[PDB]
Amino acid sequence: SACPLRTIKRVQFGVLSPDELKRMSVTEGGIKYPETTEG
Amino acid sequence: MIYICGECHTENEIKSRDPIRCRECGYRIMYKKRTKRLVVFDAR
Amino acid sequence: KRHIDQLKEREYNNYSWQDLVASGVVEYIDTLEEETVMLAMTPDDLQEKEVAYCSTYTHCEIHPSMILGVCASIIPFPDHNQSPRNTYQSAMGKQAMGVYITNFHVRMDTLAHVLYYPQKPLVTTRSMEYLRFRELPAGINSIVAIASYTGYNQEDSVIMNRSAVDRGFFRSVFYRSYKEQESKKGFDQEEVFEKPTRETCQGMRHAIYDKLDDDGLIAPGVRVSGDDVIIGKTVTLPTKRDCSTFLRTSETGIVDQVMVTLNQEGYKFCKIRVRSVRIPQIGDKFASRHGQKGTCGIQYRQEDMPFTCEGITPDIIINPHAIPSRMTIGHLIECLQGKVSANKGEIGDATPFNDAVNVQKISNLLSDYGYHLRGNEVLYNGFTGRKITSQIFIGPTYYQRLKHMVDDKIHSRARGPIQILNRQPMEGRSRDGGLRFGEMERDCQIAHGAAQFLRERLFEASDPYQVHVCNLCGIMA
Amino acid sequence: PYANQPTVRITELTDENVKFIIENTDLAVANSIRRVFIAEVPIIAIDWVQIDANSSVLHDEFIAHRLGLIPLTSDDIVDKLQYSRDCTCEEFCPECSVEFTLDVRCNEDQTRHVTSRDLISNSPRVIPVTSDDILIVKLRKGQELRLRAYAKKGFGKEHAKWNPTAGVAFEYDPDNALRHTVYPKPEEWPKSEYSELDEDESQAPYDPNGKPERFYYNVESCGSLRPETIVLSALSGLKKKLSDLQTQLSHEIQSDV
Amino acid sequence: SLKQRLKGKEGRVRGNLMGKRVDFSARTVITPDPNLSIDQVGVPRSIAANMTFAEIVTPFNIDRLQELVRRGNSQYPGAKYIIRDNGDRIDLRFHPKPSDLHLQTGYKVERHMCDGDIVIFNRQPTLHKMSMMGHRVRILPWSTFRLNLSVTTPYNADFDGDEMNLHLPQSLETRAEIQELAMVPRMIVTPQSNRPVMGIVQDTLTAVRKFTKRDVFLERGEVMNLLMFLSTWDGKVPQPAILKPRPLWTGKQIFSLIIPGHINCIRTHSTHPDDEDSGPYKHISPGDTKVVVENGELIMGILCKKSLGTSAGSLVHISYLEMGHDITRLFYSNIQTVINNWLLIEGHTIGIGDSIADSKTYQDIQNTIKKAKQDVIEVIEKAHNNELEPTPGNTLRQTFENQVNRILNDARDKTGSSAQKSLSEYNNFKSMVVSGAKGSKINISQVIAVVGQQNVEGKRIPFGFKHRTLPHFIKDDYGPESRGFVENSYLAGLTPTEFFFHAMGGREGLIDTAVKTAETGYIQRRLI
Amino acid sequence: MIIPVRCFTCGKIVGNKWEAYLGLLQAEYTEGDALDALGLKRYCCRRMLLAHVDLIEKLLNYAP
Amino acid sequence: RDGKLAKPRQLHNTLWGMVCPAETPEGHAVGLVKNLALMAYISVGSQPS
Amino acid sequence: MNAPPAFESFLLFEGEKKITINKDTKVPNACLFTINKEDHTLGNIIKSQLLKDPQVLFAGYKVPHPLEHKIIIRVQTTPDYSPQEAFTNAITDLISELSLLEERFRVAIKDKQEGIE
Amino acid sequence: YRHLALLCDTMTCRGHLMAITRHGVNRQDTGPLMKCSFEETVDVLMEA
Ligand SMILES: [Mg+2]
Ligand SMILES: [Zn+2]
Ligand SMILES: [Zn+2]
Ligand SMILES: [Zn+2]
Ligand SMILES: [Zn+2]
Repeated sequence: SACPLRTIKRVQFGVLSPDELKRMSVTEGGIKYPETTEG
Repeated sequence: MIYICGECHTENEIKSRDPIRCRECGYRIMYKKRTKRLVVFDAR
Repeated sequence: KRHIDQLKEREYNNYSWQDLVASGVVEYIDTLEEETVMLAMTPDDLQEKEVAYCSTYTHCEIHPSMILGVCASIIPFPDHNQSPRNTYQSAMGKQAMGVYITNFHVRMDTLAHVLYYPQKPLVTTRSMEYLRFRELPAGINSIVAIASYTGYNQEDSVIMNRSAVDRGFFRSVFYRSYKEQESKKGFDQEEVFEKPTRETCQGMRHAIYDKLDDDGLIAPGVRVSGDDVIIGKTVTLPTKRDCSTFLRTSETGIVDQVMVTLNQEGYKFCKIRVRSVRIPQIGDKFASRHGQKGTCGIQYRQEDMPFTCEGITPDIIINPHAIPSRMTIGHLIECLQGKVSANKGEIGDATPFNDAVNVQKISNLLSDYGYHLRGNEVLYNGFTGRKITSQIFIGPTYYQRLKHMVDDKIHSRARGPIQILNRQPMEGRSRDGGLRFGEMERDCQIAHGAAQFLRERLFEASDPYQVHVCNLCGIMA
Repeated sequence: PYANQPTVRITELTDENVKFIIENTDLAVANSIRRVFIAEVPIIAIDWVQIDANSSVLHDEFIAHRLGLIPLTSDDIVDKLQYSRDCTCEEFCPECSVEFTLDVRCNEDQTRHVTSRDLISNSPRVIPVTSDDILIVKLRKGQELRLRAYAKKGFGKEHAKWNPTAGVAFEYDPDNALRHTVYPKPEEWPKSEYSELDEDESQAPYDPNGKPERFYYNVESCGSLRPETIVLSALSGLKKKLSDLQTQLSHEIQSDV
Repeated sequence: SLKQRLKGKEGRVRGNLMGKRVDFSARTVITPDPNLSIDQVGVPRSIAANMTFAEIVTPFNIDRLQELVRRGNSQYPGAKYIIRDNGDRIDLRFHPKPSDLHLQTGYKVERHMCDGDIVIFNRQPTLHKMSMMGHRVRILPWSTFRLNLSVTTPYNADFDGDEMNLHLPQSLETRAEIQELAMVPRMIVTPQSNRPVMGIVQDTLTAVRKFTKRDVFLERGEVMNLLMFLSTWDGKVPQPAILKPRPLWTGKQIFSLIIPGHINCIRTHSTHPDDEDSGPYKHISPGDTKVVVENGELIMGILCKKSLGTSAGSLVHISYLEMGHDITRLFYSNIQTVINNWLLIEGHTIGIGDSIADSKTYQDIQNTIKKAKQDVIEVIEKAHNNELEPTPGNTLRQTFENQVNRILNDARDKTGSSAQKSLSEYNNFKSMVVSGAKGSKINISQVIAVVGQQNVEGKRIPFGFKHRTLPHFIKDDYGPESRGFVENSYLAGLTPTEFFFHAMGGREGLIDTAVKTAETGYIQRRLI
Repeated sequence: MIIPVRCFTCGKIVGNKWEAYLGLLQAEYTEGDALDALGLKRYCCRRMLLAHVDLIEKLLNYAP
Repeated sequence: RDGKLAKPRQLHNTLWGMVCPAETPEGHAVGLVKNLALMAYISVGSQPS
Repeated sequence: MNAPPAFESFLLFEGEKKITINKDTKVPNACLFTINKEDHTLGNIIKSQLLKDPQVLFAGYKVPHPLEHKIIIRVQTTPDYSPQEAFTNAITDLISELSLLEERFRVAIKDKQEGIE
Repeated sequence: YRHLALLCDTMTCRGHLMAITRHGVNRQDTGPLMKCSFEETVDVLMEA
């Protein structure tokens, strides 16, 4: 809302490295348990 | 409420959560009785 | 002849088809065997000694009219129409409303149509006594005029008399059934018919639950309109979370009868039939017996239709341009033959290869019936009372009412319910979703040069959305 | 710049049709009163049905429809009845309605015809036309029917159950003296009932400075009104339409200032 | 799998990216309406009370909009939402008390679709850009879409249970764009073949031809009644062509008031004898041909499809090139209304008196057919006695079938001309064929004279049975009647063996159309 | 299913002429003469009786 | 139901008297479903013993 | 319910007024009356009477749409006459014609109380 | 005429006869997001 607005001019492809994969992920350390809920 | 047998047409009150069978006929197809609130038509 | 005068007595003689085969006068002939045979079409004409085609005939046909199916042997004089026309009607008399079975009171079918006043034809083929078309007919003999009146019957349409519709013309009814079955899908998840109360049950909407009785079903006789609840079925929550069944939109029916019994696996279930009357209006589809379908354009009262010199207004008016391009001349003889049958009191005969009646013979009879032999008559204009310079061809014909009515094909959407995963417009309870904007429509707009309308239809009128994007990188934020 | 002096002359008169002739008038007036015999003559008919018990073969809206098309004797008391939308009463009152009642039950094994002799009213002025019998439904042993109906007042633009007439014949100029219609072969056409030509002629000779006069009518009746009070109530009804429009007009060009 | 989640048609790349499902759209049947301008459409009240249009509140329309918001979802011309500046979308079919709602500059009311709006209207398959033109709304009682008739040619529509969709622009930029780009009066001439796509059609065409004959005289009352329907009339009554017993006006004299501006054109009528420009009477034309429109008034000639229909150099084409796109609209509408209101005085019909002929014609047609059969027998017998000589590049059987085809075609054509020759001026078939409204010269001869010769796969009826066509002929019969020549007319009826061959021809003619649609649609999609 | 009470075109009352029509065909009358003995002279009012199929007599065979 | 080969769709002459020549649906199933004539009778089988 | 009730064809609403006058500005001495809730029965009876006036130049009527209930009448008279005059003089001549024909009719039916023959 | 000229000019523009077909459109200097709208999304986009 406070931010402006803008167009798109170019789409660049490419494979992403594990570096940014670990850096921008949301669940730090990683998902470990195969069971989703417990109680 | 009140139900009508499908063969002998003898009304019999069936209570909630009760098997569906007639009496004096032993039949298993019941028709609900027509309502008693009145609706009006037009001849048009 | 000895075989005929004892075959017209099967009722109290016990002599029938089987005693006819076993005497060696008829014989079944396969297709392969039919290549080593020489057939004659008709006895009195092909088996006379002369300078003759052949002289070694081996078999003879019974009547050459038995080469037609079931739906194609109800057409009068089809040996006078163009060929593709006979194909259309045979695929069109399969969807004409009538009475379909005598015990239609017991059967709780879905989608049953029934006509009020069916009538049998005035011009019949002789092979209709064997398929019971005079005991369960589908149609009404109407008085048709072929003229251009006010322009509302152009391009395959018909004008029809409004004050004949008010006397029962082509009126019908319409039934429909609904099923519901109570079920125990789980040990605790169990359904039951009961009247859902507002404070106990929760997943209700805003319906009026007063029409339901204590059982949860509507008694027959009430007038159920669109968006009413008819069956109240509550599910117990691991309190009570209610479901129910609502009508479709725009029914305006009347509950006919309610049945309660046990289906195969023994679960209690009920069936409900809804009755609704359908009066002909200006979208409905009407068709003749010769492949002329057409909607209804407008309805005039009796004080406006054109009349004859004794007050006979037509029930239907059709365009003369429908005839010359498709060449259905069988349509122009059954309305000439029909006018003789109403004046004499017989019922006509239109067996195809009998071809007994010459049109002129029939035509002459009409002048004899004081109704000009040309099938032509002098009509007066209904608005101003003046005579019409031309003479109009008028007579009785047999029309049918097809199944496609207009109450069933109208729908509209304006900001309706959408989906959940893709947020695209979805159908709702009012039967009415959106119309697809296909690929070929995306190109007419490009050739037009309309760039705003092309954007609105695809983005603003379908799943608009906003996201945030980073500046240095091009990833969402 | 003024009106005409039309002259009437009656030819026949029965209890179901009138034949007359209107000379010395204009075509537009002789037609505007042909549409009033049909549409705008008031009459009584059933317009409100309520069914208490129907176990017959026909459904409820079938019987409610075969009742409205039964013609009731509307001879004299149509002028005393208000329109139910004008009357200051509630939904219904004996000043703008007439109540009927039917109740039939079949007990013998032989089938039963439910005719119109069963419609029992409260006002002895309006009864169905019985003084054969219209059939309403047939019943089988163990079926019954009972209902209540009211009969309002209206005319033929509402619904085709309120018009009082069967076919209304009308024609003028029995021989093409004006050539309003053009025959391609004038010899194949039967001669009209009202013609005055010889047996070996087809049309009268053309006369250019002519005008349609001497219109011929034939008004039948369904059974509610006499065939001669259908006409008197039409002319008295058309006059009262113009007479009311002249009020609204003079009220407009007076309030122009 | 993931690559399986984004497959082709109905995946995620070809089923939901460019082709999807939209809202603010409706669909129902179409029915004719001759009282509407060519740029209007008729919308029922149940669709119009459902689709909305967001209208920004400005001090120019504050009172009207708060009046509209007083009445919501109950009265028809109302509103059903208020969108204030914060994005708050409140619902007014329920708000307890409406009067507290005070509109303010910047708010945004969600109006009901009223008259004068702009919509987009297309038909089932969209082939060219004329299959989606911008109309204008006009609201009518019953529940079908109503549109004019001269616009049915672009859409390729007809009123036997058809359906069409409409989409409603919500943005003001979108509405403006359509108004000045794809409105239907702006797409009269097409860039595909540089000629008009909309012309006068069947009904009005047949009447326009009869209205402009040399002998059509109107009285005073009828001329006034007709002038009542002109939307571009200046208010003056022209001086009659005949001023004595009664003032009588003429057809061309009234038509000269419909023609806009001062245009010029010269065409011919479809019955112009080619040997008329040779001799004298080149500028007199006894038959009243050679249409001449000089300085915007019809001087001479009968109007037909060659002069009013969708073709190059027509009257509508010239009126579009010279006068513009906003006067041709009035041209169309005036022609239609005036001619219909005269046709209900003149009347039109078709019967069986118009499908029958004089006895001599019956006598002559039989003779030509008997001679045609004689020639076919001669050729066949001569071939058996081996007296035929093949032509270069033809086998004896091919050249024998060439002789047979030649004879059959020639026989049919001579009969057809005889049947064409016997008609009257009052005939109603000739009245729809001459004006070009509907029909062809062949149908007249097929109804009156001879149906002709059937053929499957472009060749005569084959020997389906071993050396036979039916089990009623003798073997190797090569006559005309034994291989498909129907010698009756549709009025005299067909015999069984002819009714079967006719069915065969019709069947093949019916299959080809079923194939054509799919083929052409696919190839056009690829190319585009 | 049952004889209409009014002809669709004229409006003339027909619903009271079905039993008398069967009674005349019962003795010896032709359909052309029975219709004249009842007073039906327009061919729109004769179509009403001439082409009527009476289905109500077959729905009275099912016990209520 | 979509093959464009015409020879299994066109009317054979041998269909005389055993399959109706006029009655067939339009669309994509032209000539694929057919109705049999009025007196056509299908055999039931027996033993050649 | 997408179909209008039958009484809308003749019954006036609350805000409507049956007749409305507007002056045509293209030619002098022209007027344009707009009767509401009406049809051809009344429209045609007026036009035929105006043409019988030797001081009326134009007269016609049209029902602009058969599915709505409204007619329009246009009149133009000589410069020494008023369209509102010619209109009201026409009506009082119809009434003087109908009431006369009713008397001559009621006499003809009682001309055969027992019968003339 | 303009339509015929434009078609038969864009059909023979890159020197050789490329049919308007599946593998005639498959070959030109076009972007990656257009060849993903035609039945080989994933493999060509993995290449990209
Ligand atoms: Mg179509
Ligand atoms: Zn029982
Ligand atoms: Zn970033
Ligand atoms: Zn009251
Ligand atoms: Zn009648």
